[PDB]
Amino acid sequence: DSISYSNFSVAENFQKMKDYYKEIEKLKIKILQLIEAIKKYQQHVEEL
Amino acid sequence: FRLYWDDLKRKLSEKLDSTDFTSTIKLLNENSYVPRE
Repeated sequence: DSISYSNFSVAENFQKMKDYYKEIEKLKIKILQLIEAIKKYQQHVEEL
Repeated sequence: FRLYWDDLKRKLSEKLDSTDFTSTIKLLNENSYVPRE
């Protein structure tokens, strides 16, 4: 009966973890586009 | 025969000493009823 009682808190916490890890993925794609922007800036400053 | 007050609170106390509220409270928290909006 105790393991059954923990269900509502455990499910919501796990759902939250899923939400956050989705946002880590979004910041990973964004951070790769940022490093690409840095390198384009790097060749442009060499071109000035 | 008739029942006056001081007999009747005694009868109520004799009824309350028997019952068991804990099993019913655990029954209303069973997996069949546990979310109910």
